[PDB]
Amino acid sequence: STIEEQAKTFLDKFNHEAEDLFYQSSLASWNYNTNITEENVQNMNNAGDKWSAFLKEQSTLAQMYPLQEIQNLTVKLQLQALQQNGSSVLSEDKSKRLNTILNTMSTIYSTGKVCNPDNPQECLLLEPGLNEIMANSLDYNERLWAWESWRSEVGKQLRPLYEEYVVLKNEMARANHYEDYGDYWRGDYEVNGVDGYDYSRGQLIEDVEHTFEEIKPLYEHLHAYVRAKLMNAYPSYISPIGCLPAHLLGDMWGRFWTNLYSLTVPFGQKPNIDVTDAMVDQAWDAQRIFKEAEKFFVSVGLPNMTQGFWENSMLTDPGNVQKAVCHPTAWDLGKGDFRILMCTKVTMDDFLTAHHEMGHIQYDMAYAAQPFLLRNGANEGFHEAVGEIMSLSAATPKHLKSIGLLSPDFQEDNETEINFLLKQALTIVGTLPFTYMLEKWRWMVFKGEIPKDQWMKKWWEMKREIVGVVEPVPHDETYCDPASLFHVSNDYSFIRYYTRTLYQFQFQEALCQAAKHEGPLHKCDISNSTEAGQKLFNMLRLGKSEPWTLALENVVGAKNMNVRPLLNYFEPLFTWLKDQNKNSFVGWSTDWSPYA
Amino acid sequence: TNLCPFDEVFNATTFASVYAWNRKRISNCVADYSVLYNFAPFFAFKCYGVSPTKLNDLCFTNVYADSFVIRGNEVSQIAPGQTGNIADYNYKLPDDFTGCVIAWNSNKLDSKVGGNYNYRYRLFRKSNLKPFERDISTEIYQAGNKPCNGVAGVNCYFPLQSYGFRPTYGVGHQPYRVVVLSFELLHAPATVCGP
Ligand SMILES: *[C@@H]1O[C@H](CO[C@@H]2O[C@@H](C)[C@@H](O)[C@@H](O)[C@@H]2O)[C@@H](O[C@@H]2O[C@H](CO)[C@@H](O)[C@H](O)[C@H]2NC(C)=O)[C@H](O)[C@H]1NC(C)=O
Ligand SMILES: *[C@@H]1O[C@H](CO)[C@@H](O[C@@H]2O[C@H](CO)[C@@H](O)[C@H](O)[C@H]2NC(C)=O)[C@H](O)[C@H]1NC(C)=O
Ligand SMILES: *[C@@H]1O[C@H](CO)[C@@H](O)[C@H](O)[C@H]1NC(C)=O
Ligand SMILES: *[C@@H]1O[C@H](CO)[C@@H](O)[C@H](O)[C@H]1NC(C)=O
Ligand SMILES: *[C@@H]1O[C@H](CO)[C@@H](O)[C@H](O)[C@H]1NC(C)=O
Ligand SMILES: *[C@@H]1O[C@H](CO)[C@@H](O)[C@H](O)[C@H]1NC(C)=O
Ligand SMILES: *[C@@H]1O[C@H](CO)[C@@H](O)[C@H](O)[C@H]1NC(C)=O
Ligand SMILES: [Zn+2]
Repeated sequence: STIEEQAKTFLDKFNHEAEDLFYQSSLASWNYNTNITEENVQNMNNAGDKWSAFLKEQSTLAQMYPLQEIQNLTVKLQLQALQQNGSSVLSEDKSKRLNTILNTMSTIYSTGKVCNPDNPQECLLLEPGLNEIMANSLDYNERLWAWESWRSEVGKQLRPLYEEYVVLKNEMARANHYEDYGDYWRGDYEVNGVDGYDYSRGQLIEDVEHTFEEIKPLYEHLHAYVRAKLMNAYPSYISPIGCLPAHLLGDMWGRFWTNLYSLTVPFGQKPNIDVTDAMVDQAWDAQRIFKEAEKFFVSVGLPNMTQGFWENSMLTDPGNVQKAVCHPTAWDLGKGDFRILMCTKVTMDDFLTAHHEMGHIQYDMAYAAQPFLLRNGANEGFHEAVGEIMSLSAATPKHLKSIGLLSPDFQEDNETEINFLLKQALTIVGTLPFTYMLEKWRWMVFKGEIPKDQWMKKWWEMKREIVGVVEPVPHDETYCDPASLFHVSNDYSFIRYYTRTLYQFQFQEALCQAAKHEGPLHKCDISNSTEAGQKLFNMLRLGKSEPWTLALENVVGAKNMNVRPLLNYFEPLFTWLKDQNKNSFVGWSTDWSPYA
Repeated sequence: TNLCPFDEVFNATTFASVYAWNRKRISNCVADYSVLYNFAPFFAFKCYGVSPTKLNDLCFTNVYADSFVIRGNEVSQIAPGQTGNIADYNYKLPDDFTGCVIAWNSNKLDSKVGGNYNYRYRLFRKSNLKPFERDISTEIYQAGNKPCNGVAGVNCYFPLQSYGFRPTYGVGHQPYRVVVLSFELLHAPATVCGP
């Protein structure tokens, strides 16, 4: 009766109960999301409480099988997941205080309400209101007012709570046999035990910096181009050699530069590809959209979707009688249940979102045979990568020409290619420095390299140096600008976006090479290619059973995250930017400030 | 002519569980094979040692019919030379098993909203079972090196576990009614065969 057999039998029981309990909880949540009522919310809360209580009890009971005397490397991960203490290892008062702090921060962020200084009652929240101002406005002063007000009437109330939250989380991390909360967060990418596929938690920082170093030149050229095209809209607010102000990035925090395409379009006179009109003029509905996307997935060797998907899944708004959350998500209730909740409309954006959600469902169906605890992605940046690579091929002009939404005599000019590449770069390349800077600041704050009196100073110095963005007004040690973001006020990670963005182009390049594609990588369609489907399915079926290094090598042939495929994607755009930037300056100066 | 009552096995109101399956003998009658070819959706009609069309007329000694229901992705273990939870601890067929296995979906009949927890199977056992051997014991399975004295606790687990069938499950988790047949020949004169 070795420890291995005790762990095996315990895991079998745990799985056989967890399937039922999770199915009940998921069904209750699905009913609530389709039926917004009081009885359903009570049922959902009861199911969630039961699931949490069972999980806590099993986690408490699972601590008696030490890892040192188990050698299978597949029950290791299940016991590692079950043995995580989390907030449990703490005094009752400390855990209560931590939960109160988290709830208070979430409530403060959600019920955020700024008021204009002319009449006391027309106050606007974040969504809508401030977001619309920061997205669809060209006034310099209004954007500055919104940007400062949000961080002065919300961020100022989060710093005293954030300090205690940091202290308590650091204490919990140290009690859980770590060094700081940042290391605890990095622990997702850790691989130990397998020879040749190891990955230390400290190697993450080195790999991220190494990749960002090669990212730097393309981002510098894009930054120079955006600055050159932004001086036309703001003649007397931007320095030719300085940094971009933070309240003119088209977003509230500068996470994405998507809303700048109206000002930074290369060729305005040439419209982009929009098949909404052809969709409408051919009697297309949600069923046709989903059938077309399913046919595209079957074209690469992936199977059909279950008969239960077509009956139990909602693809339209029920109407005014019922209330449902109009957010597109892919549901894996377990036990063979796969549903998609989406308020589908006749639009190209919904056409691509259908492909995204079906890629999610295909990933979920791939690893249905794995044990319960291993039914997830290889790491926190694999599901979204599959979604993006599945949606990228659907937007290619040839794919739209093959299914009938584009005229057979539609010639593709190289100007539209530049427009499409600029659109992609404004949302893909413009977010990596932001994510890297935010995660590095959080890691250094958790470690202790930034004292409590230098938080804002270090934050703005990093934003000036790395991202290239300068604050419009000075900030002292009372504000908490990072806490204004949703992922900081609510406890969440951020490096997953950077990691997923770097994986998705690796996957796309590998699949397009496997499809015998010739030409630029941005003109790649993986339709009618069994080899690409098999190559993707080899990794999709593993789940968490193997280290993410092996899963990545199963597709791209490389042992580690790379950046070359992403740069190959934007090569024509890079050459065009280099040609257009010959009379401008590439780079920025940290010294210049708008208030200087 | 007294026809073989192949109409209560396939048309019963309720079916037994996997760990305790019914076994009703059929003999002293003329056998037919048309009241079995109905119910057109049949998930599996595989046969071993006999052919379905050839099965029209043969003389044997005794016919055994076993009745139980499992999930969709478990019919594969009702075949000779299979290993699994249902093969090891629930029902083993010999390597020289002669007969046919009939399986069909029963989602409408054997599924309830909120779950149907009236159908149970054995999860852990100390050993395996020889073919055509049953075990209705309800003792506590000891997973450690100490005796539990009959009460669940640390390293103590209840053996049987309910299926919890629901109408929204997938095709591999949906209920599937299964009937197996075994044909045996003895020194007694053959009587059980039709015209
Ligand atoms: C994907 O392929 C189908 C089927 O095309 C056939 O198989 C290919 C491997 C290749 O050998 C083709 O020459 C074959 O015809 C395409 O569907 C066909 O599209 C053409 C358009 O030129 C049309 O005339 C046919 O009727 C279609 N056949 C059908 C619908 O059964 C499909 O367009 C391809 N998808 C692409 C290229 O994106
Ligand atoms: C989670 O916390 C529990 C206690 O709440 C830990 O169990 C104790 O761990 C210490 C560590 O050396 C032992 O000395 C004790 O004997 C354990 N039991 C008790 C009752 O204190 C448990 O180890 C923690 N989990 C992890 C992974 O460290
Ligand atoms: C739940 O939705 C169904 C129809 O979708 C219907 O019973 C009713 O609208 C909702 N139930 C309750 C109790 O409101
Ligand atoms: C790990 O456990 C599984 C579950 O029983 C088993 O199938 C597998 O063979 C084990 N691994 C090794 C290397 O034996
Ligand atoms: C998928 O469904 C279509 C139509 O229902 C069918 O023609 C096709 O054969 C199916 N594919 C598989 C692999 O069963
Ligand atoms: C596109 O092709 C034309 C035709 O040769 C060429 O003159 C032009 O430089 C190319 N690039 C752009 C951005 O127009
Ligand atoms: C099986 O039972 C159903 C339920 O009453 C009945 O309608 C059907 O005729 C029966 N079929 C046979 C072959 O007995
Ligand atoms: Zn997604």
